[PDB]
Amino acid sequence: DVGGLDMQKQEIREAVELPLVQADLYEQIGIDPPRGVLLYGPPGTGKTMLVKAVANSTKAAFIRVNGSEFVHKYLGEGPRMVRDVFRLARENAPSIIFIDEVDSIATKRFDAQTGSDREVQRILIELLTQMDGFDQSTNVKVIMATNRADTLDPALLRPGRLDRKIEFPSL
Amino acid sequence: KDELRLLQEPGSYVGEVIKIVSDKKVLVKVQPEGKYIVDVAKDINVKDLKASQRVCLRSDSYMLHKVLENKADPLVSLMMVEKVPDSTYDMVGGLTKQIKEIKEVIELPVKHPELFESLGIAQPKGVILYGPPGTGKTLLARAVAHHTDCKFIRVSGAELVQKYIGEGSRMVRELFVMAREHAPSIIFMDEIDSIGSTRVEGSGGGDSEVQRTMLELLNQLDGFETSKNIKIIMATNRLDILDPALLRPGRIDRKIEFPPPSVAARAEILRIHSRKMNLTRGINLRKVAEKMNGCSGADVKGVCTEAGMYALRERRIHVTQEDFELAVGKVMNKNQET
Amino acid sequence: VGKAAVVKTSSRQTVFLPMVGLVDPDKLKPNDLVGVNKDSYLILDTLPSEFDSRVKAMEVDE
Amino acid sequence: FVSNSEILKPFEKKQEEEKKQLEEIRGNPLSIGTLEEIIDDDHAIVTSPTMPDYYVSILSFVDKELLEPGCSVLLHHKTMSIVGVLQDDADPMVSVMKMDKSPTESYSDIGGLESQIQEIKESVELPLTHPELYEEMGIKPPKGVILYGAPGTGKTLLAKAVANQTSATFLRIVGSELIQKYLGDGPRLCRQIFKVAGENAPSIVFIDEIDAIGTKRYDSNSGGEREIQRTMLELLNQLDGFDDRGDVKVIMATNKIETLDPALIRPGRIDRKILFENPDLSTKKKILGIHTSKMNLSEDVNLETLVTTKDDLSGADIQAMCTEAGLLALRERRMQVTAEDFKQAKERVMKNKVEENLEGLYL
Amino acid sequence: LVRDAFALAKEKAPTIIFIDELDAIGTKRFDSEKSGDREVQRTMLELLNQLDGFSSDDRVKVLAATNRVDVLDPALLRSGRLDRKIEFPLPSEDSRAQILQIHSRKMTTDDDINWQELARSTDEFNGAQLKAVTVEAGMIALRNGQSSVKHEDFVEGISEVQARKSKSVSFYA
Amino acid sequence: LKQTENDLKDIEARIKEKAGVKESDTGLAHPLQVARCTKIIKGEDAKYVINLKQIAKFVVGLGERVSPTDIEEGMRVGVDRSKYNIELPLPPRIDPSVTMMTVEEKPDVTYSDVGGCKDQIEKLREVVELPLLSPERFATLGIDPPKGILLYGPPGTGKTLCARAVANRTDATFIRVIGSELVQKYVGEGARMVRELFEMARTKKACIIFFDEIDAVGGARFDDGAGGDNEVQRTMLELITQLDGFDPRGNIKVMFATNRPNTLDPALLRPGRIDRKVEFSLPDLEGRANIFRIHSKSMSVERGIRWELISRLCPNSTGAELRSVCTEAGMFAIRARRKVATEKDFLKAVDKVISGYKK
Repeated sequence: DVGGLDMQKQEIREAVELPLVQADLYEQIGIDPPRGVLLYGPPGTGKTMLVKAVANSTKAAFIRVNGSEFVHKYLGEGPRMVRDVFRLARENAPSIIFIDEVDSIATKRFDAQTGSDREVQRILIELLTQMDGFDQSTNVKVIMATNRADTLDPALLRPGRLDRKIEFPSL
Repeated sequence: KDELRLLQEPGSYVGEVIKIVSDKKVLVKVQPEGKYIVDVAKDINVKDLKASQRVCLRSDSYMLHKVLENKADPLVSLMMVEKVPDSTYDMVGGLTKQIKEIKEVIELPVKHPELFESLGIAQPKGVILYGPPGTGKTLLARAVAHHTDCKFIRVSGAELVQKYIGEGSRMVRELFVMAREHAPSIIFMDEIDSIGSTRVEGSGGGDSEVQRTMLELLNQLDGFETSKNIKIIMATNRLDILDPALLRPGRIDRKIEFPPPSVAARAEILRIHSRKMNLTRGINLRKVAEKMNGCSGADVKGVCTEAGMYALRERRIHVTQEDFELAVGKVMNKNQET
Repeated sequence: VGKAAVVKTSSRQTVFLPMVGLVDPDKLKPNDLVGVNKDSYLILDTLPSEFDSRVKAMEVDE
Repeated sequence: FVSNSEILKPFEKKQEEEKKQLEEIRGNPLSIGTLEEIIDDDHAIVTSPTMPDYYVSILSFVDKELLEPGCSVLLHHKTMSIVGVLQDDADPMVSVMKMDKSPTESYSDIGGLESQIQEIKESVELPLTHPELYEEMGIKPPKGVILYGAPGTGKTLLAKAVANQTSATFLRIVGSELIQKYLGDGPRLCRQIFKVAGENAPSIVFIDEIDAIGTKRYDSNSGGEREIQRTMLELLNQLDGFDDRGDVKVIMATNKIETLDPALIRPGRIDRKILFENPDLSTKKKILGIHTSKMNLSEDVNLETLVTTKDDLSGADIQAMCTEAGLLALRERRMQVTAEDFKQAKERVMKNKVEENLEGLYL
Repeated sequence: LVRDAFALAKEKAPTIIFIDELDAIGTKRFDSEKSGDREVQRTMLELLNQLDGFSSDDRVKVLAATNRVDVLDPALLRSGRLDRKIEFPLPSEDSRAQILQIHSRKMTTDDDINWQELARSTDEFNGAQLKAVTVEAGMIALRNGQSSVKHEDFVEGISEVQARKSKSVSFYA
Repeated sequence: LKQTENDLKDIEARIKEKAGVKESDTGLAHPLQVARCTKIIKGEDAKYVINLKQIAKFVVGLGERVSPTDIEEGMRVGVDRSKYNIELPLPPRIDPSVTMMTVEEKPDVTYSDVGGCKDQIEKLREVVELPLLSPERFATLGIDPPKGILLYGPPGTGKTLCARAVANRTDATFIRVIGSELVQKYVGEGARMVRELFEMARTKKACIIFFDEIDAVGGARFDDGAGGDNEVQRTMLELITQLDGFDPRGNIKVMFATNRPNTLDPALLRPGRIDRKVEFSLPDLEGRANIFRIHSKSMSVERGIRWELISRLCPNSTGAELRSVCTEAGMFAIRARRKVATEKDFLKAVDKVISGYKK
């Protein structure tokens, strides 16, 4: 529904429609299907309305897991809820988990906070366990959209699991 | 006939035997309730009940019902002990020193404990993984338990640490009691791993509390339990938030460092994917290794994924050599950034 | 909804029951003594004010 | 079997018409609870772990003097009456309680610590073995012991070595488990420690790895707890109230005593402070002799050769060097470690296996 | 208690309701914690209904007193509710002379005391703290060997005569 | 005797278990720690029907009835946490708390570790020693001693033997109540224990009521001030209504002990109840010398030593740190193998405290 996406339209199908439908073609190549895609740029441009419209084409379950979500004062349920979502996503192949503003998750601890927020580093345990912990297989689409990040290296970057790195054109 | 018998059963719980009484009773601890003296069943021996023995008690009359097999089975969050999972040294391998150091630190003491006992020396029960980011040793941990016919145990600090009082303790004591009978196994701990495969870079506030109730119970295996064949696989690139005294024996014994992915090391790594991948004729895998510098294990799987993308545009099940030159050019600029 | 009342006893148990003519909407109010059943927890009739939970250590001087 | 058949067996044969039948009157449906108040009217208060508080009666089994409030007794299922008394070990006394008999470590296996052996003996072993030294002087030996250093060396070996010569059971109590962050559980678990060791004084109290109760901070946050203030302050009353000739000692280990309450310290109750000392030349020699006894050494391996170049590693780290020397022997497939393995082992243990590098330039 | 204080207002012809330490239930700060403990929030909710019960009745009054004021509630600022801010700072020099005069009348003295002269030695005292000064001033009579408390016993007791830095540093050390 | 008590379950216990259990458990229901009743209809007068459990709480209306002996059926009757109406005359005051209460009339403690504390005694001479000796002097003064006296200083030092030294000159009764033991599973133990303290203080004049470790109680706490249960919340009532209003200030006195004043209720710190704040300093050269000479009587030493030079090298120390000098003096004599502690043993004991602590 938005013009100028022709560059991404070729990158979306191969990273979304192919691994959830045509992934058998990757078996003929000999590589595992991509487990996700990285996004760059502020939300609202080819991110919110675009990704939600792709799930209708692939007929998959669209689940919103953001960086500012699952935020509460009980220690350990944040990663525990992450464990329950991806566990159910392994049984149902047509599932899509979109991540908006991953820099909230990608942030690490530069200081000891004592009380209040200790949860900065816990939410990366179960997120990486279901991605970097296991082998390469796609039972779900994990789309990580990076808003603003500079010195943060959670290891979510690089083609370890997710495949394409998409940056919104500034021109 | 079995319908009326099973469907009318009120149900029965599980409890641990505390002590035996000469009056033909027994004291069994109940988790939702507490220690309660019940009556020994007519088909169950009162003398055969030992301390911490797993038995079944009926919830109707609140007495002894049956006796189960003795094992440690507390609340399980990612604690389930598996056997020979799916992994291999071929996929996560490709380096000579990487696999060779595993044989000495792991394979020798676990399979043949009499080698170190014949010389009157201790055997390493732990290892610390090293090397630059993008190793892939996380899946290698499953290969250690698969090929050695041992039991794989994954310890995730996220599920064992909760805000409720005692969760940083009980959940750690669950691993302590489980490791007594299940000792012939392999334990892998999370949240400490800096090596770049699964990297949380430690935790400042998460490891500032439970560090006291965790490391003390792990050292009691050799001091108190005195149980062997227990392998603790830990990985960190730096010691900061954890105990600086972990360098003592019984916790950190041997240290295996991941060699730099040189040309000779990455030459066999490209031969790993080429077995599963479909390639054409005339492709030089050694020349591709010379085109990059310091390519990690994550970038090798990335450039092979990029090479498969150009093959889909050509509608060919095989990846031509022309697609590799286009794939290597993309991974070099991708690895150069940040 | 309109003709039914929602009562919560000291037992941490909320019982949804339709209102009866023996009780009035103005007589049913929070922080009040409303006699109910011990087993079924059913509203019967309101009680006069005797123990209001006066919150002692409170200075009352006329 | 032969003596008990002609002695103990005929004793119960004449009472078989009574003792056999009269013991079955109690029945198979019996329960357990905790006493509260005991009077002479044959009525008391019993509480099961499910908290069914009842006012019941007392059957005639033993006199009221043997019924102690707070101890587990044998009850009945329905009537909940008191038919007798049982052992108090069913009481959830201490969360972590482990009695280790005949500790393996001794004074000869800890190396060159003999300077600290005669010092720790005076505060623990000396009043147990020879209390008359403190009795003729009219003084009370120190009950408490403060430990420093790292676990496995000064916080472990020194604890298990003193319990060997005293012939006392090693009783380990986790320091972090002493605080349940609940009101009333702090002083309860502290009084039960001296109760199990206070009857015949069979064992000695040992506490190790305190990162928690040692530091209360100012608040229930930032690593401290409010229950630590009441637990440490009440534990002082248990130190002064506990009095013996030294058959039972209390040894606690902590990294820093500055965060401790000066009340619980109470100098003169704890006269013993063990500071971690660097191993001397004789420390490594005593560690090698144990492993080199079962490990055959070549002709080029001597005692002064291995101790020539050393960073003064502790008694535990020297054990890791002998294991690495044997690991290289498995590579060459031989059971006798040669001199070429120790040269490569000392470089791996003190550098690769332990990262120090000895940063210089005044640091 | 909002309805309990209003229940006594029915029968009794006049009423004045007081609230001690309003900052407990009156200051929400940046936190919603009134939702955590609902006894604090619903107390403020019942006030809005009771303060609007009688608009023109002068026989129902509600007052509150606390240390400071942080959070403002314009919904509570109006005629018929708590509005005008009346500050009660520390009494001045001459303000404490009349308070100490009443305290001297309750006890037995020589009646030679001039309340205006003793107000010069008092610094930052409230009405409650001046009551403790009169107790410490009578103890000077024991050190001076007097059956009663004369005017000279107050001068020595009103200065410090408690704790502080005492005699450790005096003159030149 | 063994076989005689075995068959009593079939004979004597049949009546005992019927009257002691079946009657108490009748209708889903002599120290009483528990009471319960389910659906009891009795015609206002002796109605009761009170469930001591926090679940399904009951009240009693329709007038007022006073029956301290037997309210309705006898048997199970209780109050426990929440006091309802006419159930006051029969509170469940039974509890084995006798191990907590320590009552010593006219203590014989003069100077042991308190040698040199006469400075703190002068602080307690006017507001404590004077009224407990000649209370009629305050009639001509026009004022009276304050209600309470607050103690302050190092934790676990000066709050024990210093309080008994003042009671010696006044021949008063010293009652020490530990505050940490006031907190138990029974709700209201702290308030009920304070009630019996004023009851015994009215019978005998000139008594000292001391509260040890008030930080565990205070005026409010989490389970009482911030909680729904009432224990400390009802304890403050006994320190206000009884002491201030009913009890005269001369005969009955109250003293606390705390590490910090801010740990208490600011309502209690206001004037009218808690006024005198006694700070515990450390003994001087003369005070530390008189403590060592007393401990040297029970410890074998040399007749030619000097206790003045021993306390001179050691700086200001607490009551425990001074006793440590004498106890450690015998440890150095073990190395030298001597039956008595010479002067060199005390010099090494002081350096062990200076170097080993550095506080």
